Formats: sequence, C-alpha cells, structure tokens
Amino acid sequence: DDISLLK
Amino acid sequence: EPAMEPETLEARINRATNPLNKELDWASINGFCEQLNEDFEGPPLATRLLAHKIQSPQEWEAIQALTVLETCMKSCGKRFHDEVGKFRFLNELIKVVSPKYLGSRTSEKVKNKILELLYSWTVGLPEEVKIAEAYQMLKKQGIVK
Repeated sequence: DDISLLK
Repeated sequence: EPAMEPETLEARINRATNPLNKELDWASINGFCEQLNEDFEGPPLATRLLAHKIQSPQEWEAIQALTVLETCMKSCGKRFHDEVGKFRFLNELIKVVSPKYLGSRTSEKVKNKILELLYSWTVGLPEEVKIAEAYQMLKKQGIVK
C-alpha cells in the first residue's frame, strides 16, 4: 500500500 | 542496538552518512545499497532511514544521505525503485524542498540536489509514475523552475 501525495 | 551490528542497514547508513566523514565513504555507501537487497523488508527500512538522514539539520549528513539515495537508485533493482516511487517516501523529499515545511530552513545545495534527483528519475524510470506526479506538482507550485 501507500499514502496520498503531500500537497 | 541494530547500529551495533555493522551489517545492519542502521549501522551501514550511520557510517555512510557520518557527519565526521572527511570525504564520501563509497565503501559504506555501496555496502548499504547492496545490503538493501538482502531481505524483503530491506527496501522499506532503507527508505525509512534515508528519509530521516535527508531531513538532517546537518548539511553534510543530508548530502551524504542523498548520495546514498542517488547511488542505490542507480542500481538495477526493482524493489528499491518501487519503494522510492511511493508517496510514503516522496512526501519526505517534498517536505525538504517545500517552503511550507522545511524548505525555508534547508540549504539550496540540499534542495537543488533533491530536485535534480527527482528529475533524473522522471526521465530514467518513467514507470514510477508517482515520482512524476510529485515532480509536476513541485513545478506547479513554483518549487521547480
């Protein structure tokens, strides 16, 4: 899995 | 504890990025990239450790860590390429170059190196689409010229 992109 | 075992990624990276090194310790750098591909949990641990060293207030520590990252990515292993190609890791690099986080407290030398590496991966490893996503965002926010 992975997380969302840091904006 | 693990740092007390020379073969661990912890011990290896502590040597490869030691603030006391007078010059790049290629023996430790290449050794880290090599040890990295020995266990399934190697790549994930490697990026975890690299992310922290890269965010160090001590420039020379962060610079050597970036050299380690650049070197391991240059190796032809898919697992490591995929781990760096995750936002879990890419976000840590974004925090260093982004003025919203550590950007205003990080040297230009370190920030520029990160941008150069990101770009090189967008060109050399196009299949790691998340890296391209991160890079494009940085260029949209004015971070990347």
